[PDB]
Amino acid sequence: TVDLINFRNFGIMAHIDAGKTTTSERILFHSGRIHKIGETHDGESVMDWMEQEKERGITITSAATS
Amino acid sequence: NIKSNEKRLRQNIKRNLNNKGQKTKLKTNVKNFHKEINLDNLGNVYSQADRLARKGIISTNRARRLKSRNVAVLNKT
Amino acid sequence: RMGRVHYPTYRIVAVDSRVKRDGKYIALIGHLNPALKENKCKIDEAVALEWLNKGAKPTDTVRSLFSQTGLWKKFVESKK
Amino acid sequence: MVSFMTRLNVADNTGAKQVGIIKVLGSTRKRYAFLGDVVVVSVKDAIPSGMVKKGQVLRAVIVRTKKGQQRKDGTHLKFDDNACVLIKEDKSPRGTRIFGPVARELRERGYNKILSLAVEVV
Amino acid sequence: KRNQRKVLIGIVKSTKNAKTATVQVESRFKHPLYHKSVVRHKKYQAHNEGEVLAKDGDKVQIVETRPLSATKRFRIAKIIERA
RNA sequence: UCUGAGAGUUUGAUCCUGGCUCAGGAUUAACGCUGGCGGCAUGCCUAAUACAUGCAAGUCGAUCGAAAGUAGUAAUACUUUAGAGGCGAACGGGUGAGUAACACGUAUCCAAUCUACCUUAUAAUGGGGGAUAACUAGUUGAAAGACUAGCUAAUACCGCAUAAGAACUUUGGUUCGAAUCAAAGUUGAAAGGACCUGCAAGGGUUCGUUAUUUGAUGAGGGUGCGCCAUAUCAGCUAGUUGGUGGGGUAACGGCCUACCAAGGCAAUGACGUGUAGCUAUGCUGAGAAGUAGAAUAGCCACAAUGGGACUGAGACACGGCCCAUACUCCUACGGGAGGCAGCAGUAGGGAAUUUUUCACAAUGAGCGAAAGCUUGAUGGAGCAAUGCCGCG
RNA sequence: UGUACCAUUUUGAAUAAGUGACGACUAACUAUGUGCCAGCAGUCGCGGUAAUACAUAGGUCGCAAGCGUUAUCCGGAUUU
Repeated sequence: TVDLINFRNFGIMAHIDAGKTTTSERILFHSGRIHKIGETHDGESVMDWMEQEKERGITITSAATS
Repeated sequence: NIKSNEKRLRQNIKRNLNNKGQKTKLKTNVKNFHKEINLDNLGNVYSQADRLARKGIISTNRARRLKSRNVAVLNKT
Repeated sequence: RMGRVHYPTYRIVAVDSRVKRDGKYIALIGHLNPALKENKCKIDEAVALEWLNKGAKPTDTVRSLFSQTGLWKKFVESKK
Repeated sequence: MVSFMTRLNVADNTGAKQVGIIKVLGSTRKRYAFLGDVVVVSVKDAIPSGMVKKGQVLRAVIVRTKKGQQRKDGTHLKFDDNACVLIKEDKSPRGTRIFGPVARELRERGYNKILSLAVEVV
Repeated sequence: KRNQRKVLIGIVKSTKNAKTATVQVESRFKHPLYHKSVVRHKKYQAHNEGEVLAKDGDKVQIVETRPLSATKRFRIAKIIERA
C-alpha cells in the first residue's frame, strides 16, 4: 500500500503579476495529464493570462490540487 | 441507474425478437387458412396456437376466441 | 407493529406476501405482546386451519407459536 | 439576395416568429448580404412565452439562405428559405437548441458554440 | 338468462328504434334531511329479445345483463301489456 | 334522554325588529417576550420550482459454461462472479398537479375475464438439434462505446414422441342465454439439478418444470342510490343513438370497422364556468348539521410535459425503453448522462416545516434447499416548548 | 444503550419564571407625569387640567414553561 513518505505537498511561493499563475497552470496540466476522460483539450492551454486578473484568480484559487 | 433494469432490457430485446417471429409465424398460417379453408390449415393454425399458448405468448381466451372464429368459418363450409 | 414508541405491539394477522405492512389485512389472527413472557394470543385454531387450507400462508414467526399449541400435530394428519 | 427590411424566420429558442434586417454590420454601403454576415435585426412577431419582446433590436447572423452562394469547393448548396440565428453580444448565441442543419462556411471563422448546438454541418 | 330477481318496473316513453325502447321509471323517495315524498324520473334503454316486444304505455320488468351495446346494459324481463 | 349561560351596544327616558363586539374549545399554526426535564405525537397547506452528492430492488453457483486468483507435481480443494439464463421488479416509497364522474361510498350481477408463486390431488418430468454470449481476434475509436469473424454451457431456444387430463367440432341427453354428461373428428408438455444408496444396473429425499385440478386472492367491466357552487350558464350531442356482418383487449360492448339509417340527452336544469382528491375520519354544539378532509387506513393518478409500443401474470412502469418538447452537465464538438411529488439537503418563497443520522436489532419485502444478500420500506436516535401529560 | 431504571452512592436549598390585565362589560387600584399633545383599545368608549381607561412606580388579580397575539373553524348566532 501507500507509505507515509508518498504524500508530498508543494507550494507555489510568489506574488501575482509574476507569471506565477501560468506556471501553476502548466504544472497542473502536465502533472494532471488525463487522456481518457476528456481533460486533454480542455486543459491543454487553460489560460489565466491577465486580461482580467480577478476572474482567473478567483475561479482557479482553491485549497489544494492533487 | 438500475442494473436489473438494463439486464431485463437486453433480455427482452431478444425476447421481443422471438415473440415477433412467433407472432408472424402464426399470422402467415392464419392467412394460409384464409386462402385455403380446409381441415389441414385449421389443424396447423390450432397447433401453432397451442405452441404459443404453451409458453404463454397468447392468452388462452384470445386463442379460444380466434379458433372459434376460424372453426365457425370451416363449419360453414 | 403499531402504538407509541418504546411499546412494541404487533397484532397477529394472516398476511399475503403482496400486501404492504399494517395495511388492509385479510383477517387478524389475534393480539400478542412480545415483551411479556406469557402466551396471550387469541386464536381459535379452526379458522386458522381454514386459512391454511385456502392458502396465503401467514407470517412464519407464529408457526412456532402454533407448534406449542399442537396445531401442526393435527394439521399434518388432517392433510392426509 | 437577402437585404434590409427582410423578415425571415428564427431557428433557435427565442419565442419569436419573424424578424427583419435593419442594417448589415460592417463597412457602409455594402448593401449585399452573404452567408455568416452579422446583421442588426428587429423582431416582427414573438410570443411572450419565449425570451424575446416585440420591437426590440438585437444582433443576428444568417445561416441558411434562399439565394444560395457558391463555396470554394465548387459545389453550391442552396436552401428554399432564409434562416437567421440571434447572437447575444458576442460569438455566443442566445439560443440553446437549433432547428435544422447548418453549413461549415463559418467553422474557420469561429462560431463553435453554434455548431455545438447544431445537428448537421455542411 | 336466469339471474336472480331485479325489479326495474317503469313506464316506457319511446320505442322509435328497432326493438330498442326508452323506458321511464318514476321513483318516489324521502328527503334525507326533511323526509318528504319527492319523485324523480330516470331514463333507461332496453332491448327487445324477439320473443318479447315493447309497446308504449305499458308496465315492464327490466333486469341487468351483459352490455348489448353502448349505454345498453339491461334487458326486458316481463311485460304487462297494453291496458 | 345525549344534553341548554349570557352581557353590552339606538334613546331625554320606554319597548320592539335587526346588527355588531365580547364570554369559550381547536389548529398541518406562526409571530412577539421568556425558557428545566421526563412520556408521547407532530414538524413545506406556498414553488407537482429548479435541484450536487449516498442510499431508496435486488437476488440466485444446489441454474449454466467460463474467467480470475490462494494452495496443490498436475489433477483437484479453496474465494469471487463478468455474462447468459431465472425470479423479482406493477409492491413498498411520495404527492394531490390534474381529474365533477360509477373516480369516490355501498349491494348485487359477472349466463362476460384472468390470476406465476400459496392451498387440492392426479398424468408426467421421453428422445434429439441448433446456435449464443462469456472468451479471443480485427476495425471504428481518447475513453465512452459501436461494428465484424471465430470460440462456449445451461432449469436458455427450437422439431419430433407420449399425452390419462385439456381446447376445438359433431351425435345424444340436463335445465331457464347457459348448465352438467356418454361416443366420435382435430390439436398441442417439458429438464434436469443437488444429495444419498447401490460394483454396476437400479432405487430413494428434496427442488426445478409441464399438464390437469380446488379455493383464496388482485385487477377489470355493468348496476340503483346518495355523494361542490353556479340560470347574471336553453339547448347539448355525429360512432353520438340503434341495428346487420366482421375484426379486436381478459372478456360483452361503434371498443374498432363495412352497410342501413335518426335519433339520444335535454326546464325533475342538460350543456357551460370556477373550484375539488374522496371516504372512514379531526373539531364544534345535545342535536339537526357545520367545519377540515394533517398524519393515519382504504380507494383514485400522474411521476418536467405531451404520446407510443415492448417484456412481464399483471405497467403504459417512483429512480423501464423510444419519440417530440425546456434546461443543466461533459465533449477531443463527433455525440453523449438524463431527470430526488424516495430518504435527505440546499438556492428562493413564506410564518414555517428539520440530521446532507444509525441499523435492518425486530416485522416485512425481494430472492435463494443454504450459509443467507439488499433494504434512507421498517424500527431507533438528533433538532424545534408546534402541541398534550407529568415534574421541579 | 453502561440507555431506561435501581441501590442512605457523594455534596448540596442549593441547579432552573415569566406572562397578561385592574372604568364597566368580566374577579382583580392607588400614587407621579400628562394637556385632544401623547397615547389606550374587543365594545361601550377613554386623555384639551387632581386620569382607578393613557405612560411609569408600587399594590393587586389570572395563568404558567409557558402567557398573550393574530389567522381560521363550531357554539353563543334559533342571526337562512
